[PDB]
Amino acid sequence: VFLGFLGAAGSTMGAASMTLTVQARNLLSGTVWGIKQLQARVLAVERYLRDQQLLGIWGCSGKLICCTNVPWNSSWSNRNLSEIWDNMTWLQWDKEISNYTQIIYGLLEESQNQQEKNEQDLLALD
Amino acid sequence: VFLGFLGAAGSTMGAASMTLTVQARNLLSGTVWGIKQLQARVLAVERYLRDQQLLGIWGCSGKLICCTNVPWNSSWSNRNLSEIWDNMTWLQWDKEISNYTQIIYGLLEESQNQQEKNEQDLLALD
Amino acid sequence: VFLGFLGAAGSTMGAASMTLTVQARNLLSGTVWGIKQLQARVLAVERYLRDQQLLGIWGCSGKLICCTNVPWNSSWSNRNLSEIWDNMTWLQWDKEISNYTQIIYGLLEESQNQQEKNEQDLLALD
Amino acid sequence: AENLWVTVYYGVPVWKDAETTLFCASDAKAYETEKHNVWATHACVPTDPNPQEIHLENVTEEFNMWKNNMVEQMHTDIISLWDQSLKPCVKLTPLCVTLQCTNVTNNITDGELKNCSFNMTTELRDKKQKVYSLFYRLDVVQINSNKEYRLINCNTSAITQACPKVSFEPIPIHYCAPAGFAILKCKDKKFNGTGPCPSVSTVQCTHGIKPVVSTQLLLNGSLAEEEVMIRSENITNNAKNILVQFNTPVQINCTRPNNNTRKSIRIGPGQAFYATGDIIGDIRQAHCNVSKATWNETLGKVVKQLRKHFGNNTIIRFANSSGGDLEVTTHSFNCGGEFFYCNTSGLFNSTWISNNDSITLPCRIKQIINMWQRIGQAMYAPPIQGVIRCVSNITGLILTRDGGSTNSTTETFRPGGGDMRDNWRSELYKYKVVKIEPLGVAPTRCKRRV
Amino acid sequence: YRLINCNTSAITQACPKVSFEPIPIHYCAPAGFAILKCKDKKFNGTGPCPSVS
Repeated sequence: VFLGFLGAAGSTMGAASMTLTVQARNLLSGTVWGIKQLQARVLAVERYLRDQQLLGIWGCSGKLICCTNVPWNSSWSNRNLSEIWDNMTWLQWDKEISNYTQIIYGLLEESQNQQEKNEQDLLALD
Repeated sequence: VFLGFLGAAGSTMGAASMTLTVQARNLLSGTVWGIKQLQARVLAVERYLRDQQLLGIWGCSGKLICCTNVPWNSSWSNRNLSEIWDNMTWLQWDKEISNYTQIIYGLLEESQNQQEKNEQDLLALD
Repeated sequence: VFLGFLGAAGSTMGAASMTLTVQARNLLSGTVWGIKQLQARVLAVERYLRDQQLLGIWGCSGKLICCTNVPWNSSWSNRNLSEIWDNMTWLQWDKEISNYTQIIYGLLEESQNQQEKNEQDLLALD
Repeated sequence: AENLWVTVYYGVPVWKDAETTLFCASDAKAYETEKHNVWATHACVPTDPNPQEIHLENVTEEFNMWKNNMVEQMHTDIISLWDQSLKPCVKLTPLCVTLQCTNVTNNITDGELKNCSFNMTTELRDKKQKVYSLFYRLDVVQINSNKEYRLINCNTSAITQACPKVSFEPIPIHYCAPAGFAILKCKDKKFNGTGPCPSVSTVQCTHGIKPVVSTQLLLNGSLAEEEVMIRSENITNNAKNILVQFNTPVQINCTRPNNNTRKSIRIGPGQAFYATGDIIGDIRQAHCNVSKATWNETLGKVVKQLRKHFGNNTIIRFANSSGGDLEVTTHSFNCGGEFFYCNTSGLFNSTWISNNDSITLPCRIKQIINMWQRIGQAMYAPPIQGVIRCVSNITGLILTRDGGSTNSTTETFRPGGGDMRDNWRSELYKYKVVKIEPLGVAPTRCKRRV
Repeated sequence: YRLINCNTSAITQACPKVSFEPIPIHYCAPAGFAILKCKDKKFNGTGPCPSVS
């Protein structure tokens, strides 16, 4: 059963974290009456290089999955684990972080690799 | 021995995996008529990005050398290793993959890193 | 403290190299007259991806701050670690490295990772 | 041990054959002919002042002087170059009026030109202009008493006048690949145009050629090496136009020996016309002189490589072109801003079996032309103040042959060709395009960690 | 009389639709370049600035 591209749309987050090489493989994928092509393609790598940009500055670089060393600040709508992975989808998840992801995202970058990668130049030297 | 860019185009593959970086220099080399260069340097990243994305998903991430975990299932161009790396150049052997190079990579990105990057958080939940 | 962008120019090298995760966030983000901005951004990523390759065709693979195994030759403004690293500013320290930064990277890919990651190969094929 | 694997190396010397878009280079001293862009240099990157050439060994590739698609792009590059170097300047629509033409102001001793009158619109709109000019018998045709002519193109299309600064003598240029692509050169001496080339080098930037609009002959370009070149598309097909690359250079020196005068004609508002003023003094016709020594040996050198292309014992004949248009019967080439057409009869005229001074050819001065078969555009080349001269190493040739004939007894060879695509094949036989694919693959015996 | 460009030039009338009041514009720079601004007030142009911005 190979459900296609984003075929794990309305399925559990765990199952929808399987095909991480399906919604990221073809995000690059290897006169007039021609302005159309040369215009639209200038947007393909703008919303792809942004991802090749952000993973590198997080604790990621290596593609697909990669964890972080940051406190999940419990001011966010924290929920029970058997009520998250066991049952939620990647389409119901992102609707919640909507109202405050502009306050939420100022951490992974501002906190972890700003210090958890400055514990490495508080490691390697003397 | 250092004989320049593409200087080892047709010698033994052992002597040809030497200069892996000089060919990694001129993949990016940095009204009207200005259109003649603007549509040319656009296709410099296009010869680089294709491999930046492929190696990133893989166990390569970085460039140059990169081992992989794909069995050369003997139905492919089964050869002696001396008949690959000792008696052939890059041209003489990339000839042999061509019969099956459209089959080898239903694996490297599709059967390796699709699954070998989701046991990194069923294992890493300790 | 999250001051802003690049206030530490006449400030010490560590206080400069402190915020290694601030300057890399807003560079991509996500007819005529519509052409001068167009000729600006495609020559603003060919150089960026020239860097994406260099961090991979060396041994670093990842992103941020990598150290090297190169003779910081004595002719290059030698003060102590504490009279360079724990003392000076990139206004007063970059004023001393400039005239000979072209000799340092006549090597950064030549006799090392070109031959080094190939030493990984003549090793791992027998 | 022995069960093979898949091992990745990036930056491998591996490429593929594909065709795409290069970008211009043009030295930095060739940057200096200007004239509001002679050809195309604007934001163009100047040639890397020393275009590094990297010699290759154990490298093979099939080159071709026929299906090559660098001929394809080049043949429409120079068309629109010509088009865009024309399309903001002066229209000459009021110049499609009947011209009173009569044997030119001389004391006879025929003349070829005529002293021709007409009306014209000046700066003010309502008042017209009595003024006369001088045209060649090819610039006008008799539409139907003193012989009445029109501009020969009125029966066809609309025309234009060039901005007079544009210098038309060909200018050297180089060719560079952006990154991700490279350029290969076929540095061999006996290359039969089909099959494996013997010697390849690669560059980011190539040599310098000149856009020489020359039918029949080739000049200003690239000589051959050692024994004179006898190339063909396929040596058993006479309907294909045949190309030659000389080894010995034949030195030419075309000249229009008439101190020309240029007239300022107000035909606006703003617009102007540069008319052919009165020729200063003695009357001579344009021509091209050629040295006798180097021609006599281009005979014997070329000849003995043709008995190597058909029969060691036969008879070989040369004759001129029987008829068509002046581009193929005469030598078509721009000399100093205007196009010359020299009667090529004295050359194609010889008989060959198994075993101090100068000469010249008479050339017609042509100013209006409808070249490049760009159906819709002919135009007028502005007059050229002063005496014109133009020299060049004669370099190539286009010609044909007969049919079945009496076999082994004899055979004829005549000039023609014309189509500017086989002229681009005189330099493009040794150039093709590649794209770089740095990600190779190999089965060693190794693997990566979990 | 005649119009004055007639002894020299051609001429074109603009559209009366197009208005011509000065409207502000910001000049921009992409990934790799920027524009400096020395915040000196008593600034006679030449030299290093004490509190460069």
